[PDB]
Amino acid sequence: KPIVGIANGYSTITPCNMGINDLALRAEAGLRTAGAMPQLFGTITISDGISMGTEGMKYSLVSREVIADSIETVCNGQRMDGVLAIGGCDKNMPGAMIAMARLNIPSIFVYGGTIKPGSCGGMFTANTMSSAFEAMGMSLPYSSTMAAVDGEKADSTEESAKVLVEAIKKQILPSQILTRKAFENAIAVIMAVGGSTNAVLHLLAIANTIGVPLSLDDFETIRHKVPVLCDLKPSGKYVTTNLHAAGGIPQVMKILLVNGILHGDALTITGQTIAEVLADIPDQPPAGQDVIHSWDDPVYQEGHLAVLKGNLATEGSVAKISGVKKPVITGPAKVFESEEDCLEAILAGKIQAGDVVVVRYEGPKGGPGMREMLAPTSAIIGAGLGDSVGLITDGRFSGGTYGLVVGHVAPEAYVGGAIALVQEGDQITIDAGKRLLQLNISEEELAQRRAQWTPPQPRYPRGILAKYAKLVSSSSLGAVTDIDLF
Repeated sequence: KPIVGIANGYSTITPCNMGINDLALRAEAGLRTAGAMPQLFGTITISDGISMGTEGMKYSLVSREVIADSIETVCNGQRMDGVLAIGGCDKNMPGAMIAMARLNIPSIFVYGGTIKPGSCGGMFTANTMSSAFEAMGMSLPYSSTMAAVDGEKADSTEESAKVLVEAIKKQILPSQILTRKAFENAIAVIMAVGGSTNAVLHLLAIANTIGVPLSLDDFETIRHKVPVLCDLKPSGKYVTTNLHAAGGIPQVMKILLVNGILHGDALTITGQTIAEVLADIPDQPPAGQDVIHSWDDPVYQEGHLAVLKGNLATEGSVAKISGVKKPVITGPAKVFESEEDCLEAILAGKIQAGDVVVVRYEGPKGGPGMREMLAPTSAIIGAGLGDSVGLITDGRFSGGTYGLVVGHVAPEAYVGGAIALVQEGDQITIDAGKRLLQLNISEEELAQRRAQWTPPQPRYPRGILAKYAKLVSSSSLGAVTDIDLF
């Protein structure tokens, strides 16, 4: 008599999560007929209620940690034999996967599904992560690109429940599926579909949670070996429903397998390996569609998620180099200690062509919460400066500019990264061709500035933001909150 949890994602009623509840009954149905006793339970979410530009956004990554905590607390508390998480299209559903890695009890992830023709039609965070989850064998094939309102998604939910019951009887564990090879498989797929830069953070967090080595260097290494195969929004032309119709993630994965990238011997939740699961998929995408390009006529010849390093980011940083015409700039620094201070200066006309705008103390501890910042890139585009200024931050930017936009600068300013030592007027070089992010001062003036730097006082001495800032690690570790505590 297995006791199986159903972690029902998106349990914050709003007109946007009607469908997710329809799948929970299907999962509970499939669990009972497969011989399990389901225990349904809900987890929080804040996507579509969060106000972009204010501090609500600082709670977004925080809610990823709260979701992981809830599932781990319930599943351990209820001594469950397995758990099925239904993640809706919310930016913090990677929290369920972090919990599965922590629990290491048999698990399967059911994506709530995509919407048909905004943020859940293109390859933003949720769709990138759900596809990544399928690429790692934690979701059934085709399941990550099904539409939410479609019947095959309900059928896939029941089937996931059945497979999970088999996985409990066979003890197929997350630690056996979420291997280094599965993560390498997920990075390749994320490059091949033009996925979100947020997936870098979430994949690092899952790997550092389960105990397999993964670093930003591995993203950059795989980036050069894997072309962008899919022409997908936001950067590209099609939406997830077109990708699904053209063969979905299995077709993408099979192209990567036959062309030497994918690890075919990695295991999936059904007990079959990747190569076995893809055995009947054609080696090339169908004719008559250009959603999925062929290996020899890709959308781009290498991946789009570049890692820049240098004295300004000794641990690394992430820049999407997709629609960037000139991927180099050297300019004078304009520095801000918050998103607000930066937006204020842009609107006041204080940023000119040629500037390198630095938004610091927005990192995991500095924010706290490493919030996504949309206002700075949008305001830069409105000022007509998109193609003539660079943007760097220890936080995250959403939206592009047609210029160089760099996030995840690590070490962050709060812990004394060199980004905290930038002074107004310093020259900064952002050079994608050199994969270089550099502060153009002497090594010894940098050390003399470092000797005078003093740690700031926390913005929030108490509350959950304080608890988060106290525990959270660097973004180059995925901003996990449970490592190196003792």
